[PDB]
Amino acid sequence: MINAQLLQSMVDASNDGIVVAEKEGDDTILIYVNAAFEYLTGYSRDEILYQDCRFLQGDDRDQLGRARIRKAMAEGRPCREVLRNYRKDGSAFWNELSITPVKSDFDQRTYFIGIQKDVSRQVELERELAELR
Amino acid sequence: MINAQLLQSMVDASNDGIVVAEKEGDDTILIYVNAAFEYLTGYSRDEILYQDCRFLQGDDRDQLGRARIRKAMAEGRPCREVLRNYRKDGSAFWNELSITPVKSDFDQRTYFIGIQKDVSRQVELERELAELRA
Ligand SMILES: Cc1cc2nc3c(=O)[nH]c(=O)nc-3n(C[C@H](O)[C@H](O)[C@H](O)COP(=O)(O)O)c2cc1C
Ligand SMILES: Cc1cc2nc3c(=O)[nH]c(=O)nc-3n(C[C@H](O)[C@H](O)[C@H](O)COP(=O)(O)O)c2cc1C
Repeated sequence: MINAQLLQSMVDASNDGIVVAEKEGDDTILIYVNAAFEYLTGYSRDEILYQDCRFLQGDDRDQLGRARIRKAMAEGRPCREVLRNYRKDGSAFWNELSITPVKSDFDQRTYFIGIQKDVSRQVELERELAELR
Repeated sequence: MINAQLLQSMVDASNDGIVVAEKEGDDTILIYVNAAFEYLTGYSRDEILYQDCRFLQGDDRDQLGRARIRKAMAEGRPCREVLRNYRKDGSAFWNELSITPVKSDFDQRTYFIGIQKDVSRQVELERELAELRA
C-alpha cells in the first residue's frame, strides 16, 4: 500500500540526481530538482530553477553529446549520454545523463526526466586501464 | 507543481533499483519495488513483494553488512554496504545498498527506502587496474 508522500520520499532518497524539465522552444527549463542534484552540482534550487541545464557545461559547449540530446528531444525519445559538467565552485565531473520523455496526462504536454549519475571514477579507471593496456 | 505521475515516472526512470519496506514484527517486508530492481535481481514483482530482502544474499552468511544493517535498522539509522547478491539464473553481482529510515509518519509503522546500485563493473575494472599496477 503506497501513497504519494512515499513516492516523494523515494525520489529524495535517490543518489543519482533527478530533474524535471519542460521544453520552451530551443531551451528546456528546469521545473524540479532533487537534493542529490544539488549536492552533485553545488547549486541550490532557486539558483537553477527555470533555466536550461546548459550552465552545467560551463564554458564547454562543443561536446558531441549535445547534438544527440537535441535530436532525441525532437523525436520524443529517451537517450543516455556522457558529458563533462562543472560544479558551482568550478570542479569538473563526468555526468551520465538519461533523459526520459514522459507525457503528462494532466495537460497533454511532454516533460523530460533527467537522471544524473556521477561516473568520474569509471571514466578515470577505464582511462587508466587504457594507459596500462 | 509537479504531478504524482511525474513522481512515479521519476521512480520508474531510475538507474538504481529502488525498494520500500515496512517494519513487520521483527522483519522488514517489501511493500514496493521499482522495475530497475526487478531486472537487476531477475525476480518479478509478484515473486518478491511482501517478504524480507534477506533472499538476495543467497548462499552466503551475515557479514559486517547484515549485522550493521539490522542494527542501523533497529536504531532507525541510515546505512550503506556493498554485498554479493544473486539473480534468479544464479548470476553474481555486487550490490551497493543504501538503507534509509523514513518518517513524516502519519502512519504508525516505519518505512525504509533501499537503493540497490550495481557496481560490479567498477569493481572489476578497479581490480584489473590496481592489479595491473601491482
Ligand atoms: C531534463 C533534462 C536534463 C538535462 N540535464 C543536463 C545536465 O545535467 N547536464 C548537461 O550538461 N546537460 C543537461 N541537459 C541537456 C541540456 O540542458 C540541453 O537541453 C542539451 O544540451 C541540448 O543541447 P543544446 O544545449 O545545444 O540546446 C538536460 C536536458 C534535459 C531535457
Ligand atoms: C528497504 C530495504 C531494502 C533492503 N534491500 C536489501 C537488498 O537489496 N539486499 C540485501 O541483501 N538486503 C537488503 N535489505 C536487508 C534485508 O531485508 C535483511 O536485513 C538483510 O538481508 C540482512 O539480513 P539479517 O539482518 O536478517 O541478518 C533491505 C532492507 C530494507 C529495509
